[PDB]
Amino acid sequence: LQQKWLASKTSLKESIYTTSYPRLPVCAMSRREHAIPVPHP
Amino acid sequence: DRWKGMNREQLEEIWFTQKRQIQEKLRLQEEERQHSMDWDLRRIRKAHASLLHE
Amino acid sequence: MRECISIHVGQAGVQIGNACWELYCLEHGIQPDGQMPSDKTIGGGDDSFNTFFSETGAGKHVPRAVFVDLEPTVVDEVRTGTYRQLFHPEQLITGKEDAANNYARGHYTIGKEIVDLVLDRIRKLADLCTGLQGFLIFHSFGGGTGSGFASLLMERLSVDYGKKSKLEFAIYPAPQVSTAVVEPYNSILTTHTTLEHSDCAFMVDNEAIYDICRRNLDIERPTYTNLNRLIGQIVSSITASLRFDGALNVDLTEFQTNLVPYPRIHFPLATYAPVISAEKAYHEQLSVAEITNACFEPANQMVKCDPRHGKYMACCMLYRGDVVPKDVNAAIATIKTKRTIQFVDWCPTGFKVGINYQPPTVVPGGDLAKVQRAVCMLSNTTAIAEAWARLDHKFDLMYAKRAFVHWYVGEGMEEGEFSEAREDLAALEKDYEEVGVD
Amino acid sequence: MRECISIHVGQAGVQIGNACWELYCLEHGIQPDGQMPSDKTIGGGDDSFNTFFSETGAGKHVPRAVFVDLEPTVVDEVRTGTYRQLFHPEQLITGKEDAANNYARGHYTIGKEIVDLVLDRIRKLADLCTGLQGFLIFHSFGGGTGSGFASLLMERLSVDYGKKSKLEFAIYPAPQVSTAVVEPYNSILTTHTTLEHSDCAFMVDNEAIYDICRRNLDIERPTYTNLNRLIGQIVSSITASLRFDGALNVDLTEFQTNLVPYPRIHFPLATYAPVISAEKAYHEQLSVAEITNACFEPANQMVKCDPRHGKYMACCMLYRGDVVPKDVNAAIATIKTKRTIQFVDWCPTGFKVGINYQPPTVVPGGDLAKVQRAVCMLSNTTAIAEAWARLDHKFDLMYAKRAFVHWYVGEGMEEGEFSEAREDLAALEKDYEEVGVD
Amino acid sequence: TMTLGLMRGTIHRCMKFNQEMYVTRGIIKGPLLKRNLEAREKLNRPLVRMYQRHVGTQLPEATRLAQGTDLLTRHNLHMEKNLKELRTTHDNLAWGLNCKKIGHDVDYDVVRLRLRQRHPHVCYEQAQRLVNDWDPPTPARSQT
Amino acid sequence: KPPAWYARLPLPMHRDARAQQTAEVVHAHARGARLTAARLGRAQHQINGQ
Amino acid sequence: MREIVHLQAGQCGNQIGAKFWEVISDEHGIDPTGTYHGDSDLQLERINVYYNEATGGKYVPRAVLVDLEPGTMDSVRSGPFGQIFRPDNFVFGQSGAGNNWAKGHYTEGAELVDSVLDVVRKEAESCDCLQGFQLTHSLGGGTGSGMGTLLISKIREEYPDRIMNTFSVVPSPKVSDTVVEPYNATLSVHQLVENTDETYCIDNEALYDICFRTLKLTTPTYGDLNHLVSATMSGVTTCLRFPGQLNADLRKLAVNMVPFPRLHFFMPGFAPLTSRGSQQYRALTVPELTQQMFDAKNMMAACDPRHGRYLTVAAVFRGRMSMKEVDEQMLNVQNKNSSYFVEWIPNNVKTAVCDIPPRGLKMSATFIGNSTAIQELFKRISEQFTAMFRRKAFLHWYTGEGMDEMEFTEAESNMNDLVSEYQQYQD
Ligand SMILES: Nc1nc2c(ncn2[C@@H]2O[C@H](COP(=O)(O)OP(=O)(O)OP(=O)(O)O)[C@@H](O)[C@H]2O)c(=O)[nH]1
Ligand SMILES: Nc1nc2c(ncn2[C@@H]2O[C@H](COP(=O)(O)OP(=O)(O)OP(=O)(O)O)[C@@H](O)[C@H]2O)c(=O)[nH]1
Ligand SMILES: Nc1nc2c(ncn2[C@@H]2O[C@H](COP(=O)(O)OP(=O)(O)OP(=O)(O)O)[C@@H](O)[C@H]2O)c(=O)[nH]1
Repeated sequence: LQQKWLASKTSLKESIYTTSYPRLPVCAMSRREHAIPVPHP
Repeated sequence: DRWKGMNREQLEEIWFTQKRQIQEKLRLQEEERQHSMDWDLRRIRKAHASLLHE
Repeated sequence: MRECISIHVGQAGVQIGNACWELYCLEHGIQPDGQMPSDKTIGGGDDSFNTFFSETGAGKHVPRAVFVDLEPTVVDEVRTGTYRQLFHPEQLITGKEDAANNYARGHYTIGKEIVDLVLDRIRKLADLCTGLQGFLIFHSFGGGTGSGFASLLMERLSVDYGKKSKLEFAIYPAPQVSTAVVEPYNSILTTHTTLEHSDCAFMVDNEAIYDICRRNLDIERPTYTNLNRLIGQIVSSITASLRFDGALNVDLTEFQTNLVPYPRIHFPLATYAPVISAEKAYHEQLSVAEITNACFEPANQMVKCDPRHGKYMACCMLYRGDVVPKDVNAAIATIKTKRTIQFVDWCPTGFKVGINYQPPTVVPGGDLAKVQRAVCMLSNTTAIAEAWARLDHKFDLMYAKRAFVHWYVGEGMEEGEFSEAREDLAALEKDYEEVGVD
Repeated sequence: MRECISIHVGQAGVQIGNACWELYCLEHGIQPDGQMPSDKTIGGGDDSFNTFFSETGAGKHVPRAVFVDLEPTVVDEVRTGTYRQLFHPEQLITGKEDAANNYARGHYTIGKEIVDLVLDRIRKLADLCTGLQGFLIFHSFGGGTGSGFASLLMERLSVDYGKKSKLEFAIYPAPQVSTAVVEPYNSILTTHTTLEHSDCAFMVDNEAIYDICRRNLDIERPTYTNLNRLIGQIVSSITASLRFDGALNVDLTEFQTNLVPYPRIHFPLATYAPVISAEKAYHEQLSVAEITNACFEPANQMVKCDPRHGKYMACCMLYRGDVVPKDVNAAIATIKTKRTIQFVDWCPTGFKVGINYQPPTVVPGGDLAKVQRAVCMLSNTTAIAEAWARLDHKFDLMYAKRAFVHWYVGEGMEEGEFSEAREDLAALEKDYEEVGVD
Repeated sequence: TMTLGLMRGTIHRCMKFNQEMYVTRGIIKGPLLKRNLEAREKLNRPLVRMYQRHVGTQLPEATRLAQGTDLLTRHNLHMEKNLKELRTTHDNLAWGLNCKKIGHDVDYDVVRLRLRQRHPHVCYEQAQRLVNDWDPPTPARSQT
Repeated sequence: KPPAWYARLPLPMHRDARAQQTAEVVHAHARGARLTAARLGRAQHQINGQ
Repeated sequence: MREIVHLQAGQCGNQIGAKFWEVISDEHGIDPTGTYHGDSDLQLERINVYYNEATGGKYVPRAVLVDLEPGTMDSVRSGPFGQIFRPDNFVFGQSGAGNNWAKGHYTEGAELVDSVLDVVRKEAESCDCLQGFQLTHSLGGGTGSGMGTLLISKIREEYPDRIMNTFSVVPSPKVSDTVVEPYNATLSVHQLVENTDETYCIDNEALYDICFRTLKLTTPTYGDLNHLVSATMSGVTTCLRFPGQLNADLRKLAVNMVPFPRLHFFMPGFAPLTSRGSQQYRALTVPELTQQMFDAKNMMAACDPRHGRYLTVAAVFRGRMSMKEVDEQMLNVQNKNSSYFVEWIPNNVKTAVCDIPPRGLKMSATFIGNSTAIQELFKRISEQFTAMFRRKAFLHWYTGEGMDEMEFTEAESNMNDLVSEYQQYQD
């Protein structure tokens, strides 16, 4: 509760799309263990 | 009769120079902006002096 | 091969497709640059992306979807985002004028000189495709721009492409909430124009989506980020059969063969069972039995329809994750023995099962739980005629008092088209009534 | 051998040939001085230049072209340019008096005393040549000096040498833009005079050239530099068969035999498919299929004609770059079987292919793309008659109220073959529909 | 003026018949896609030709196919000839409207200037300086 | 219900109806042939008897 | 792209236009000199709806100022933002109005409408494709009504395909200062409803009351009142300029507002009005907003629709909000107040949310109202009109101008029709 108390935004001129959809970390990415693995043609 | 096509090394040489071409195209804009705004500054100063004379 | 094209008509239908395409890259290895790491998956464009993305010799995955919009604000704004470099520039079909919520304005005034351009886009996408099972049409019934422009283009793509499937998805008008009183007018206009062309139309309502949010997800103040995420999960699940495999694999063609009983009516209902918070999933357990009960729990539907006021026809289960047929076949048998579950006597069996071993994944910075066993509850019931029932006694009022007609007759319509739809509707409920009678 | 002589008539036709020879020097690496590097390719004039340049014992690549103009300004400007040392001085045939946009003034008043001069140039060019398959005529229908001057010459060129080809290239009059109103006068004078003598007359229209540029090349402010480079690349592509070889080698004689069906009408239309911007070429890929769709896409034609309002007779494509016959013959098989493309049923096949291995290159200071698979689309259709149909109704009004006749009757004419011109034209449309009539 | 309202509705209904008959053309000239064409059992269904077998003449389905295409093309010509005339007539009525309206408006400002000088005040010179300019002359002459 | 199907001529849904208007004749000859297949098949059968 | 050209009419709009534009400039952060200080990309990108580009990053207001009295022009020109305005757009007359409607409608207009039409068409050709126009003036204002009725008429045939927004203030019901003001309003409103499509109705007495209700500062300036109406007028314009999922077009709004053409007169509603301690005594929540948004004291337009019923209601929400609270607030108010709407139309709410907050506050909104509360307005002017037309006081001037009783007959007869029109639809 104490940190949120400020409730004073720094960059108020932010579109939700920028806030909602920023660039996600690279290391948090899913691996295709069994997603129809067809290395052969 | 047997030529099987180019190699990618040419294609990498291909893709690069367009990246260049865009860059000098970008500065070509920007410099003209400078060239254009110079004319106004010349127009500003001559008009200013004209008001001095008036 | 097994690929499709997605259609996103209406600025309402573009942020949802944005989120869906954000979600899709979160399992396909995709970086925001447009390429993999040094790991070898690029080529002629043939891997898990080949059904979804187009990663040609250039190495950049080109999504197989087109975002069409008529107000440049959002589309230019998303053209400045994070994945905009992936998005093809003029696949992001923008516009400079709106439809004023007017279906006809979006169908007659401006759609003429724009559809030809997008017709060029689809053919250049159609030719590069190989199997192209069908189309994924994302729209909205109460579309300010989704309504009118879609109807013309779906007509145009129907006449030139009358054999492949067309998948329709629209936010259904809220039963009690109306941000615009002009919404019903165009909504019935959309329905009557689409009943004879649309293949499979799927509907959804945000209110009970929000009701879920503070019931089990326990969020009193969610957002579209959550709202867009969950439908993106829903469409991700139905598309997992293309991406992954399972004990048995199913395709959209089987869905349309098995879900729709009779012509005209093509309006089933989807539902995702394991909708729960992370902590609730943490110190509890998931198995087929309870998620089966949850997916058939009437309050878990995003649709305001009481199944006990209607009767079931179909129920399609798509189990994505680790499961065995034993408990599946055992649990459904118990569900058949359930007496509250009221299918029509016409159908002895109505269960379409799709098994997929891929465990559904979380999204970074997400809100969903940690799912190993998931299922999408695709079903059709007679408890839906009330949705068309509520809008007619709505609509018949305003048409009698002919509200806002000066607007529509102002830019070039007449009342006959409005007339046609009402008995078309009057045909719909009686058909719903007649098929409801056994 | 495989050489020709180029002719550039009209101060409109002089900057274009300047640009074309500028383009031509790059692929051969011609230094502006006039000589190769210390590399050994000079001799008696027998290498890639032997077909185009005359790099004789002097070691200076002398182009086999003649620039003729009636006003000294531009020619005196270009002879102060960069490659003026390459150009032969009196091959740059200059003038001091204009034709004032008048066809007959450039045909009677001054052309008499200069035609003997240029006839000296051609025969002195004729003697040094060996095979000299034909000639390259660049003019303009709205020729202030190009129209009248070339008319007498080509007549004199027809009578003395009727045993070889004459290739005609002019900017077609803009259908709705008219920078001159005597342009309909001199234009119809050119067409009727040329009909029985011109071997192959090819036209282009600038408006759609502009329309392409801000469509795909994305330049809202081009110039002749870009405009002339486009057409300069067009003539470069058709001359690549002379420059390099391919899987098969095709020649203008084959072009003539296989393009013109019957007497008079010898007016196909060229088109270049891979006209795309740089960055668009960057994150996208080129192959035979889509350029084949693009080449037949109606908006890619620089002449305002609708192929669905006409019917096809012949189509000649010049594949420059790396292609395999497998995708070529397969793609055209789809094209031949295409429903919309309405070939005349008189021709079962109408396709003439020219393969060239050499990839098309860019020019320094240019704006084109870097094409590995290019094609020039030579085709003739019945959708062209509307232009002359547009021409006549412009002329029939003007001529009835006989504007500017005092100008023409002033210096030695009257309205006589202004009449024969229109039924010569009226012959054209009736022939055009009769061949259209199956 | 009452007519000017009336024709629009006629135009609105007249135009609508045209659009779906172009659609009706598409629904009778195939989907214009050969490479998807097969899935609908390429016209002549394999079953039909193997049904032919002993053959002995064939189906008049091609005959109705030709006939149906012929009919719709005919109606296309009929309406287009009728359609083109309508816009020309409409604009003439639209143009005639403008001439009528402006005519009285210019004519209107005549009586009013008189009463501006009946009043007990006003004398000679005020009239003549303003005779040559009482309204900017420029009778609006469809100015643009 | 007013009687509507008389002739007019516009047929927005026409190919599909005609397609099934092939279905009766294609099956029609099949029924007749099997009658002949019936009489010929047994004929040889008991013929092989003696 | 679609843009707007503004008109400053009457001597009231001369103050209003001055305040309205400086609010926009301060909103967009341009200094009074005109050299924009690049700080916000979104407003940098959506200034072209109202402003063109001048040399050196100066943003020219595409508005027209018109008057007859030079002193008001000099005062606004000598103002802090007269420099950003153009002498090209300062069209004025060589006469004093006497604030005669007819003189401004027939006498002085004749030699000035030509000039202003050239100016606007030059400005019209300066831009590509307008949404339409908006005009700031007064219905009881002698010069503004006189020219406006002329100008709105001429623009109609010139461009009948755009938005003819009108911003007019209703004079004080208790006192009008101008005794011929009831004559002026009756004359204007005849052509107004015939020419207009949208009309904002504003009264000064409520503004004084609002100063009493919440400002609590005893003596304000009329510019402060202009600050309020500019803020209200700015709020509705925030939709077009700003991003966020709210469909902004006034036609998008108007088709939601106008079931019948005669519905042109609309009533505003604004966002938190805050007193001296309540700036830091307020817990800014959508409930207390929505509560304050539908307050019988929060209105400023004419009077209490408590006497009547609610035809159409639309509110735009400017700031960081969400679909759920605005939805439930609508559910709350619909259940709170169901019967006092009309049974003719339920679900009469139109909701829009602008995600971009203003400068100084975060959670804001704006409301536009169309309720059956105009009956008190034109019935009031009816008794005033009939009483003065009972004995034809102050009539010799207009006869001197060229006026006779006949035009009043249809002017009031059309007015009487609207009285019965407004009543019979609701009643
Ligand atoms: N699909 C979708 N709909 C939303 C979202 N947020 C709100 N909505 C609702 O969806 C509807 C969108 O329909 P329209 O407003 O007609 O969309 P449009 O036709 O593309 O044109 P616009 O009015 O400019 O948006 C609105 O009425 C909202 O009630 C969202 O994120 N996605
Ligand atoms: N070929 C060519 N044509 C151009 C160029 N620039 C403009 N044009 C068009 O070509 C036409 C020029 O024809 P003419 O004016 O008759 O040229 P001319 O007969 O040699 O003599 P002039 O009248 O002096 O120019 C103009 O009408 C332009 O529309 C260009 O660079 N090359
Ligand atoms: N600018 C301004 N106008 C005010 C103020 N107070 C009241 N008003 C009214 O605003 C109205 C509109 O101004 P205009 O239309 O320009 O005035 P007008 O046409 O010359 O006619 P008048 O009403 O006599 O001034 C006037 O009628 C005034 O009554 C104020 O403080 N400032």
